[PDB]
Amino acid sequence: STDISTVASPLFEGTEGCFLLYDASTNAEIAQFNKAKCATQMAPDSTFKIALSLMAFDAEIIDQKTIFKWDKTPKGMEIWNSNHTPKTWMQFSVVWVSQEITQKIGLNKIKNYLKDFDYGNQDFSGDERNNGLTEAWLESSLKISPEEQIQFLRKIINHNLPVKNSAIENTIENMYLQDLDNSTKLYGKTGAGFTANRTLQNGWFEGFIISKSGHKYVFVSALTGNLGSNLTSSIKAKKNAITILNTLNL
Amino acid sequence: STDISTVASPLFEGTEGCFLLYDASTNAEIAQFNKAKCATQMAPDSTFKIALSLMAFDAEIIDQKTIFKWDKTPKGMEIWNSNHTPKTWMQFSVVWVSQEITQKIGLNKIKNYLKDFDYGNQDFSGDERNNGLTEAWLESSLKISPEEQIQFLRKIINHNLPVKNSAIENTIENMYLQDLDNSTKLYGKTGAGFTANRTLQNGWFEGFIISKSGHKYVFVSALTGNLGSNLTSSIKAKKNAITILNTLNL
Repeated sequence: STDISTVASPLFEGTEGCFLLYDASTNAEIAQFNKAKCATQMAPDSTFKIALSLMAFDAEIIDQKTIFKWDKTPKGMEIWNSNHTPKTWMQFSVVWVSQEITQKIGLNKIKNYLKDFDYGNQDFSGDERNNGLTEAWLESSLKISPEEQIQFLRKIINHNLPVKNSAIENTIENMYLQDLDNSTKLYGKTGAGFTANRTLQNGWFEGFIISKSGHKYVFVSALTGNLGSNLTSSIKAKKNAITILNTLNL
Repeated sequence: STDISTVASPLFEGTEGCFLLYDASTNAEIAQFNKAKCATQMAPDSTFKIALSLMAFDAEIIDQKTIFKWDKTPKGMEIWNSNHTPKTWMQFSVVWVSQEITQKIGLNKIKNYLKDFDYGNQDFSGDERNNGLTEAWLESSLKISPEEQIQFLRKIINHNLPVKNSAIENTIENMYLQDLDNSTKLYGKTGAGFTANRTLQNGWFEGFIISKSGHKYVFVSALTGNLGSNLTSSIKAKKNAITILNTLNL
């Protein structure tokens, strides 16, 4: 695992950052930054939509033609106040869609999926408000580390999970974002939130990259730090990931 | 037409009652009782929710999935002290939901809908207290007669109103109550209140009936009288309507 601190350190200055890049098929570490932070678990926040998408498609509760209907009540973010699809649900981190999905699947089935995915601490208890089904993955009980997310991403693209193959590929397709400088394809998902009872912000940007040659890799960019009252932790994590990926020219 | 005094008289004894049944499509009068009372305008009270439902769905401020959140303060009736849906709003005559809707739509828009609906005296000025927006339809400024309500109901089911077709059908669906003795389907809404500055009670029960053959009709059962301090005018109007409709066997 080539240490890329020389390029990553300036990008993460002012925060506790981490970056990991692994080969999809062999699990060989290609590049890393601040392994200590990489082993620390924290709320997955919206990156949990990757797992929820797998569950929703596998359970056959949604398909690519599904249209989630807005209930006309303000959700807190204007882009959330409209109808969505499985694709835009991921793109805009539409929490209310996730909540409709968890309610349909049920707590028991979610717990079973968490074991299948070996998802971090697998704690979906939430906060005594019994709000697990609606917020367990949002700066709540559920926690997972960047290292653990890497392995989860590997199992997905390698099809080493007990779920429909189509559930996996439909989820990956819905994560497509853009092509990098050298044409490498980028598929990813952001996640962000404020640490409970503190001012700190946590941020994630993780996913897959497919080189023009066809070689596949998985990556995770994460950080925790004081970035003010505006949630920009995932914007920063994503920007840093793209900068690093283009520099590595993989 | 058809005078049904023989059956209606005892049912309305002790009050000034009225009953009207018209063919939806042709406007032919099928049955009637005490036309003098039928031509008298009075506050629509909760039957106004039929109009508000049309406005809310047409303006797209509510969806069948919408959940109205109780503000946690005592409302006067225990069934109102809970969260509601567009269906239970009608079912339990939840006034606070109507008030949230009128404030969202705004006075100017309400005035335009009143013209579109040719709704009685169209007076939404209320009481001084500048409370028209939240109380005009409750034994206040707004008045409409049973004959006028019949024509409004006809325009609804015949889709002769300048509003979305879905707004009309969603409203009718939310008015469904039960099937009558011969399988005819009953859709309706109650309304009741005390006459301002008097001891009298006004009551309404109106809506649509769809025979098993598919033939549609509109009806209105209304009354005004001294029934004590317990508001039972709409309970009586509804009971009388169902008794009459079953006897007519339509």
